[PDB]
Amino acid sequence: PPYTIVYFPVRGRCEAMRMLLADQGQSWKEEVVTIDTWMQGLLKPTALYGQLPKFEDGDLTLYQSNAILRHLGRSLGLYGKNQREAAQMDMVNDGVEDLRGKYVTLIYTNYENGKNDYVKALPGHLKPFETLLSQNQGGKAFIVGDQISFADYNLLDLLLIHQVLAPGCLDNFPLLSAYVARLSARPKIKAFLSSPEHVNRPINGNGKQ
Amino acid sequence: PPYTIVYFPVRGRCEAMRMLLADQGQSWKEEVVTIDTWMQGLLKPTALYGQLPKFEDGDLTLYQSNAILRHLGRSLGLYGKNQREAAQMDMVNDGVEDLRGKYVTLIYTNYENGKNDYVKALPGHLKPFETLLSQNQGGKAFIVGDQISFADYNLLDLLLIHQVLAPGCLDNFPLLSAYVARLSARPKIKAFLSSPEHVNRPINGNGKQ
Ligand SMILES: N[C@@H](CCC(=O)N[C@@H](CSCc1ccc([N+](=O)[O-])cc1)C(=O)NCC(=O)O)C(=O)O
Ligand SMILES: N[C@@H](CCC(=O)N[C@@H](CSCc1ccc([N+](=O)[O-])cc1)C(=O)NCC(=O)O)C(=O)O
Repeated sequence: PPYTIVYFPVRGRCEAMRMLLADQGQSWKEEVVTIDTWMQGLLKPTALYGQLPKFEDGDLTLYQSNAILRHLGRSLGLYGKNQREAAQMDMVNDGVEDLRGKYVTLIYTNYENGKNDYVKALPGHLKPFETLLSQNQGGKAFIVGDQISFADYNLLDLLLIHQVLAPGCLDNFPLLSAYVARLSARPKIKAFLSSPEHVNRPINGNGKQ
Repeated sequence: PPYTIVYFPVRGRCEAMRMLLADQGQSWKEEVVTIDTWMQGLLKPTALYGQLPKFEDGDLTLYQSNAILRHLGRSLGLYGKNQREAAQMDMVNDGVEDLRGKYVTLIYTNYENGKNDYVKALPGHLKPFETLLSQNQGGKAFIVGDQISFADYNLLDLLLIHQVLAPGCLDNFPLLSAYVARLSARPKIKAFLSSPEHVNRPINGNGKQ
C-alpha cells in the first residue's frame, strides 16, 4: 500500500477488486477519471494498453483488471493454500473473465438486438460455477477450497451484475444463489455494498445494465 | 507429471504451452480429440466449461489455456523472481489474451470482411509489447525481466501466428522481430518449430490463417 484505483465513474471491472479491498479491511483512494478528461488524450497514451483500470500499490503500477486481482490475491494471501488451489482459482477466474467478456460485448455493442439470445444462452454459462460449488463441500464454502480468494470476489461481482441483467437467473442455481447471499452478507462486503460510493455508481458506462 | 494435452488437432490455444514444455525439456502425451469424437457428446459434458484444451499434470486436471500456462509457470519456475515480476507477467499475458481473443474472432467469425480492418488496427495492439521490450534491457532479454516466463511463450506464439496473418506486421517493430527470431532460435524451440507434430498441425480449425 497505499492503494489507488484509477478508473471511470462506473463499477465495471473495478467492483470486484473494490469488494476485495473492503472485505480485507484495506483502505484505498479513488482517482475518478471522466470520459471528458479521458477524451483529452493526456492519460490514455501513458496507460500500457491505452485502457483503465489502472492500479497503484505503493511503487507498483498495474493495468489489466485480472492482473490487479491476481496481484491482490498473491500479496494478501487470497490465492489458496497450495499449488492445486492456485491453478483451480485461475481456472475459475478465466471462466469468470470469459463470461464477463460476453457480458461487456452485449452491454456496449448489441444490447437491444442481442439481449434475448444472451439471457437464453446464460444458464449454460452459469452451470460450470454451480458445478464447481457442488464439488466443494456441497457449495457451503467458497468457489475453491475453504478460504475466500480473489476468484470469489470476481465471480461474486459477475453474479451480482447478471442478476441486474436477468432478475431471476439464479433461481435455477441454488448453490450460486446462497453463495451470492452468503458472501454479500459478510460484514465488510455488506457495508461496502450499502455505501454511497458503490450505490451511486452505475454498473456500466452507458445506460444499459 | 506426467503431462497430457487433450485438444483438437490444431495449434490454437495449445501451441504456447507446447513450446513451453518443449523448451523446458519436458515430455508430454497428446490426446487428440476429433470433431467426430466431440460430436458423440460423452467428453463435452464432463469438461468444466464444455471446451478444450483439457490438461493433466499427474493428479491435477485443468481447463482454461491461461490457467494451464500459469500452472506450468508456477510449477516450473517460469513466473519471475518476485511479486513485481509475477504481476507484470500477468499484465503481459492478459494483454496477449486480449489480442488472441480478437484474433480468434477474426479467424472464426469474420475473416474475409474483417481482415482489412484488423491488420490496420494491429500496429496499435503490438506497440505495447515493443514498448515493454524497449524498457527491459533494450529488448535484449525477455518480455519481463531476464529469464524466460510463461508469458514469453504465449507472446511468442501470438507474434508468430500474426506473422502468418500479416507477413510484414513486425517490420515497424524491430525489437519484437528480433525477440521472435531469438526465442525461435533457442535450440529446443527451434527444434520444436521444425518437428513434424507442430509443422503438420494447422494453426486454426477452419483452415484460415
Ligand atoms: N482487459 C482489460 C479491459 C479494460 C477495458 O476494457 N477498459 C475500458 C473501460 S472498462 C468498461 C468501461 C468503458 C467505459 C466506461 N465509461 O464510463 O465510459 C466505463 C466502463 C476502457 O478503458 N475504455 C477506454 C478506451 O479503451 O479508450 C482489463 O481487464 O482491465
Ligand atoms: N477460454 C478458453 C477458450 C477455449 C476454447 O475456445 N475452446 C473452443 C475452441 S477449440 C479450437 C477450435 C475452434 C474451432 C474449430 N472448428 O471446428 O472450426 C476447431 C478447433 C472449444 O473447445 N470449442 C468446442 C465447443 O465449444 O463445443 C481457453 O482459454 O482455454
